[PDB]
Amino acid sequence: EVETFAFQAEIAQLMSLIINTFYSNKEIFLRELISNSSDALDKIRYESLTDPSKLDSGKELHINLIPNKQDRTLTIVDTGIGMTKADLINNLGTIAKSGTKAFMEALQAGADISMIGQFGVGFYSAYLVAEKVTVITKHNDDEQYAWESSAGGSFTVRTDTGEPMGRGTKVILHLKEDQTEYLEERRIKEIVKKHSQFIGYPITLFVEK
Ligand SMILES: Cc1ccc(-c2ccn(CC(=O)O)n2)cc1
Repeated sequence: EVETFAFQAEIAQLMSLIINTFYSNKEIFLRELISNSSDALDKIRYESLTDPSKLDSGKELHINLIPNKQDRTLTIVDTGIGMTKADLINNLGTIAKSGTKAFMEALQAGADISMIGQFGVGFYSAYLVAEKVTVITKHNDDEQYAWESSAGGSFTVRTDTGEPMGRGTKVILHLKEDQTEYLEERRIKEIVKKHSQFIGYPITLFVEK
């Protein structure tokens, strides 16, 4: 049972700008997704300070980067707070309508796409490199869900029957054909060292057979 939703017009406009603007510095998508994971991990950590049972769904707070050249996917996994179904539908837990408004004003007033995270909509930078994004998520207060979008104005949400996650979020980037450098170990390591050196959770880059 799959539900299909229209993006709000402002979010569809954001996504088309990300996909269509000529902008070479695409590697910042990974910094933005790692930053979102860190924020989600901070949230569950804070809740656990007054209620240890919040970690019954998993005590480890970490970020995993999983490249898969056969599937042409890069997956970013975190064990943060996760998202409810309502969060997924409401722009993956963001205030994306107001954030987009500000971001697009900044772009006309000098800024560039790399600054997207300052507007709370850094998730959508995934579309710099991915033709399709799948988000699998599990929040303590809800069931496990899969969100997916290839842009084009719509997204889907369904209950996820796949491998149970415990708690957190998995962002699966189905990479564009010309963006496979982001599956190479040395390239990922370079990006993490350049942009994510001060993230306060372990970031493990998985290797492939
Ligand atoms: C990730 C990203 C990439 C591009 C933009 C952006 C902003 C304004 N434009 C179009 C223009 O050049 O006027 N494109 C925003 C975010």
